Amino acid sequence: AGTVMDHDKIAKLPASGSPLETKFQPQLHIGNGCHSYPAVDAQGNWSGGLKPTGAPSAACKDTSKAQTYVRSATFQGKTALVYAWYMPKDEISTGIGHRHDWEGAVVFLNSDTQQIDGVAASAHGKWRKYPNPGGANIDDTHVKLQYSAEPVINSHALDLTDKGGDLPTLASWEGMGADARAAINERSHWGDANPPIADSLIGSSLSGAWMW
Ligand code: NA
Ligand SMILES: [Zn+2]
Repeated sequence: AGTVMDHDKIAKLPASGSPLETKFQPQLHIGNGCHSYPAVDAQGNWSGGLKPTGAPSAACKDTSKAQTYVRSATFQGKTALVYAWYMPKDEISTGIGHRHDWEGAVVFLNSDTQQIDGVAASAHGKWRKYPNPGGANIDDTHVKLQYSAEPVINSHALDLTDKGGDLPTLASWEGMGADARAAINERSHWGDANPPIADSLIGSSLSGAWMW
């Protein structure tokens, strides 16, 4: 059965995003803190995360571990692509912060044109809403997001950016398999972090990210 595993030993999920999910994956620029890590493996092991002491990016800056998740939904007339990233800790300063970090972004597409009608990005419990993003905030089909510490909200958060970002290996909800979905769905694996694609949170990510 799946067990906890060291954050730097858990194997990533292979790429399983659909062509549409891959097309619209936001770029993610790490302004500060951790790079993204695998929260789970194909066998349903889950990351033990990191204690939020030491430097905010210590032990979580290995780019070979990068992962993104996506769960698709069709929602009130739009295709909604709910992306998520896991960082092993969410630390503002040594001892201030949390083990685990789950971030999310919802890309809403027009039913017909598959044009981006809007993107929303997680800001610890709230969704920032970007109707009709463009210009310096999009590169072709990839909206550009920055991850950074936001001490006023006691957490890291996502915002739209003009800086180029990474596109880590993209595992879809549907492609990752049952054991990995179970391991993300188990909310008690994640302390104070909340995976916005888990079964218990997908509905509120959708209604929360809605901007029409
Ligand atoms: Na580009
Ligand atoms: Zn905490």
